[PDB]
Amino acid sequence: WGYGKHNGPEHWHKDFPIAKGERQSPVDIDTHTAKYDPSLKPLSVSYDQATSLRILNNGHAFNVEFDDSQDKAVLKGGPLDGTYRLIQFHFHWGSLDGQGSEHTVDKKKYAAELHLVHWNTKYGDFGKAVQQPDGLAVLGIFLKVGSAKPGLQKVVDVLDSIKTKGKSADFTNFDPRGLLPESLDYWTYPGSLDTPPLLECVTWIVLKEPISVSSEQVLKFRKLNFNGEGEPEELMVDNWRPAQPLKNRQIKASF
Ligand SMILES: [Zn+2]
Repeated sequence: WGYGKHNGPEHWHKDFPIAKGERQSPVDIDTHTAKYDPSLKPLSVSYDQATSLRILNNGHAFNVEFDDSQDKAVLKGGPLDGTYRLIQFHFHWGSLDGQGSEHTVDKKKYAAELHLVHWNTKYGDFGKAVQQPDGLAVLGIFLKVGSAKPGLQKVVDVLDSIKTKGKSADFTNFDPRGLLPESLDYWTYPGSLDTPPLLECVTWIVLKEPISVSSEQVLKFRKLNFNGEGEPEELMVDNWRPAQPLKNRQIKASF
């Protein structure tokens, strides 16, 4: 599985049949259809005590891993029940500024999409969490091209070091609060993982407000490689999945 013509998202159903299930992600957010739910509590992002460990190139994206052995970086409130611990964050981008986000807003596509993954502490670990309908909570943030993102430069500067698949690099003292938009207004719906095994155990929380990144910021993302070191070079671009059928599900808004 990958994002090429032969192993791309239209092919995943053969090894991962849930690809055509009832609560697949991402989806298109119809803002005129989304229902304003007054019983939605504000989001609670506690990341002041976050501890990053490393960054790695897994062949489909790069991940910034966090120590989730304690309630250091948590998400609670909103539509969630209980505490969700930050395990890792990764992005999805395109070959051009015209595409890259997974979620779409009235069919509008952004340059990239940031996903913060959290698991419900009730289930003890991530592996058990992914077996429950309320197991994960993903915080999604849209990226648009404009001004540089002061807070994103640290990540940007380390990509040279993890250019190929399998590579990883120590990555401590990274503060995720630097990637957050000003407003925490959101849309939420029940969905799945965006990559196989595409388990249908996520509570998506898509922030209304995008963060802006500079052209040169995004450009460094485009220099990554899908391939392992010593194999033909295949640039890591368009590592995003096409929007899926809502199928009855309803999208709620906190505004
Ligand atoms: Zn993702």
